[PDB]
Amino acid sequence: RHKILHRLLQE
Amino acid sequence: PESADLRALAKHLYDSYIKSFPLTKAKARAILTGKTTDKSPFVIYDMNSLMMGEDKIKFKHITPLQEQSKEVAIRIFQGYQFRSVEAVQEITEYAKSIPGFVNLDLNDQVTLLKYGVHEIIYTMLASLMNKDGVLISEGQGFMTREFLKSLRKPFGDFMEPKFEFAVKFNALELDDSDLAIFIAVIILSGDRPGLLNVKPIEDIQDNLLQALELQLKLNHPESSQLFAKLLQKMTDLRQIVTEHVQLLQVIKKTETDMSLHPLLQEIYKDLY
Repeated sequence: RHKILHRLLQE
Repeated sequence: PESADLRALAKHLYDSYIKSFPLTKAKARAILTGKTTDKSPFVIYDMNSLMMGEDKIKFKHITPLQEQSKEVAIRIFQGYQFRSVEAVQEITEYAKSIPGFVNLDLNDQVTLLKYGVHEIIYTMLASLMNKDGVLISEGQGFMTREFLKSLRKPFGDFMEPKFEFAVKFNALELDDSDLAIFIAVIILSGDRPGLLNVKPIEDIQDNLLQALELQLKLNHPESSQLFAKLLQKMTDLRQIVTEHVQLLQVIKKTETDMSLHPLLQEIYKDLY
């Protein structure tokens, strides 16, 4: 659930 | 005073805005007025100019139009998807620079972005727009309003509502320093559906709103109450988003000759 958004944020 | 802390917040956001976004309102306005000495933007006003401009626009995707099956309307829509995705990434980096934003519940960080990003895209798009058309591809394209209308339905309907909002919003004559705080206020909206912990979001937005009020008083001492008009525009932005999600609803149905970029799928899943 919101994999890419988590990745962009956890960057 | 405390107003010093508010100036510090405005300057920090400005610095982070300039760093996060490649094309500022100041540079965009210069380009739209030829008041720059840069190579002018390639004007896309019809199917032919699009083909000629395909390269400089970076709408190229996998293969050029003439050697791909996909029609012009689908190719423009796909081009604008790659620009959106990059916008979402630029806005996400800006958000992380907002003091207190990374200390929020990660699920709430996702929700704020999920509902925020397109309201910011449309605010920022107005910087790139006039009544005649829009700068694309970091200012090296200019796609006309008439060309975008002329696209066959429902594609001809996607950008017109953003032009109608931009003409109004541009009349407020905000600059980049104003917009840097305004977009932060939009991101930190306490009333997004599915938020777990509204209190620290309203605490941060209270600060940004005070900072925006001070910024508006200082940078427009001739001007008076943008602030109120500017807060009414936040509701206009939600209507543009609602409308736009409906149009994406239509195309998911009426066209199976295309799919949506995964990030845009994440964002639009369970949205209005």
